[PDB]
Amino acid sequence: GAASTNQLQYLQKVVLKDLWKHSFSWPFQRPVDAVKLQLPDYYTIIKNPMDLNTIKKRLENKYYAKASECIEDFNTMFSNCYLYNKPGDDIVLMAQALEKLFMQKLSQMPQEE
Ligand SMILES: C=CCOC(=O)C1=C(C)Nc2c(c(=O)[nH]c(=O)n2CC)[C@@H]1c1ccc(C)cc1
Repeated sequence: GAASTNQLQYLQKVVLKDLWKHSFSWPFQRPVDAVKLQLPDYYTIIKNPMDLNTIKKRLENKYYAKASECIEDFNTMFSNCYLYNKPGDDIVLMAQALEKLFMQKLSQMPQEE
């Protein structure tokens, strides 16, 4: 069947790779194991966990019909961090740096019609 939209191809081939390679990506690479990571009440507060590997697998397996739902998963990743943690926390600065890069790469995505 038809390949994914040109925007989803960009998200997979350009955006995901660039965020993964950023030096601050390591907290965001894999699903949060809150017990192992000593994060109390994480699953009570964060009802929709999301991470880069999950997004990667979704892109590789045609989970998304269009780019907006993939963009929303990247945004849930960042928002989960902002909600659970506190202003001034180093992890928040890390998420903010990845999010700034994300916005930069989205601005270079091909335009829809
Ligand atoms: C025993 C665990 C050691 O801490 C880590 O390895 C962490 C991981 C993987 N992830 C999260 C942590 C957190 O405090 N809050 C979160 O939301 N996450 C999930 C994204 C902590 C952490 C990350 C980075 C900094 C600078 C500080 C703390």
